[PDB]
Amino acid sequence: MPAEYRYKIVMLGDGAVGKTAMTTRFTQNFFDTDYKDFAVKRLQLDDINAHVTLQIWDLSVRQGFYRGARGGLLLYDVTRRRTFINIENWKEEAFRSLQKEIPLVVVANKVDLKDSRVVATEEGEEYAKNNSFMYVESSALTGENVEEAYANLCRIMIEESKDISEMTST
Ligand SMILES: Nc1nc2c(ncn2[C@@H]2O[C@H](COP(=O)(O)OP(=O)(O)OP(O)(O)=S)[C@@H](O)[C@H]2O)c(=O)[nH]1
Ligand SMILES: [Mg+2]
Repeated sequence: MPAEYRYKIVMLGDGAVGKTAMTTRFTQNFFDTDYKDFAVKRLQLDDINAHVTLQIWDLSVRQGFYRGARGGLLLYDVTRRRTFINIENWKEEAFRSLQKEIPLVVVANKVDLKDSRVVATEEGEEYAKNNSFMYVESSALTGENVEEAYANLCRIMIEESKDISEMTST
């Protein structure tokens, strides 16, 4: 029997970066330009025999949005530089609301739009590296690395759960 884990996570980023489309791709495995507080996804991780149930929040209301979150995806649109400049503001808002740091994966979304991309891979890698965040290039449209981004976040939250278990068991 696998180990069981449950986490609330938050989708962060400016308007139209693809927060909803990424969540739809992850939970319902499709994409629709005309697709109209949280989604649920159950995910198995074979390498450690662990089962994760996720609450993926995507939206006073701000404080309830962040409360109880154990992780998040920090998205920007590689075709719009302003959305990349603002990811620091989203990180600060989350950490300030929670009054603590939570793991974040930096997600450079819409990488299928090669002809209109303005934020280079190395820029996102450097920001994530400066914050000890993982970095993922994703496309909700093609599905590229979408499941990987959530899976990597799950593994980090699991290792942090294990860290806390050991701290409480000295
Ligand atoms: N080409 C391409 N288009 C994408 C991708 N992800 C989202 N889009 C498109 O970009 C637009 C915005 O995506 P959306 O999911 O609504 O972002 P959002 O962050 O949820 O936007 P908001 O509701 O917070 S304002 C939509 O038209 C969607 O179809 C992607 O990976 N590749
Ligand atoms: Mg949305």
